[PDB]
Amino acid sequence: YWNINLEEMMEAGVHFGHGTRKWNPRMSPYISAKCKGIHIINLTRTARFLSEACDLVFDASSRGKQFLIVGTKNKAADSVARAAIRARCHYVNKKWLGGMLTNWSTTETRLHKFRD
RNA sequence: AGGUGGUGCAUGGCUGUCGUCAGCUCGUGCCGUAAGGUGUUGGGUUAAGUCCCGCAACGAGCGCAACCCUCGUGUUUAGUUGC
Repeated sequence: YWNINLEEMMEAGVHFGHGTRKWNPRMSPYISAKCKGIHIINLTRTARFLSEACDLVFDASSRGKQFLIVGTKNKAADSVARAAIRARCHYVNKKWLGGMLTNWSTTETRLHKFRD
C-alpha cells in the first residue's frame, strides 16, 4: 500500500532522483533537497510540467501530426524500440550518425538503397 | 613571296618533374560574427582518404583499384608455307 492510487503512486516509487554533483545550476527551481549525495527531484512541480506536456501532444495527435522518439543510450535503447512500433512513429536506436533529424533527405536515400 | 631572324617571362600544341606519390574537391546538414572548419581528423590496417571501427557527420565525384594488352594452366573450334 501507498498514499493514493493515481499517477503520483508510481512516480513516488523508484522513478525519481538521479544526478550526483554533476548537476547544472540552471535547473534550480526543479529540485527539493540533496539527500545522501543524490539530488531528489520535486514531484509537486513534475506533475504540473507533465500536464502541459500531455496537453500539447494530445492537441497534436487529434490533428494527425507525426512524432519522433530518439534514444541512443544503452540503458534506454530497448524501451525506445518497443514504444514507437505501438505508436507508429519515427525512432533511432543503434549508433547515432551525425545528421538524422535535419538531413532526412540524405538519410532516406540510404533507406531506399536498403529496399533496392 | 620569302625568314632554321628576336621574344616560349606574349602564346597554342606537347614534355620533364615531385609521382604513381595519393591525394585533390563537392552537395546537403551542422560549428564559428567571420575568414574557414567539419566530411579528407582519430585507433588499426594496406602499394593506395584500400578497408574496418570510432566520430555531426551523412553521401558523392576525380585519383587508387578494376575494365584494355602480353606472360603462366587447361579446355573448344580450325589446320597451310605448322606438326
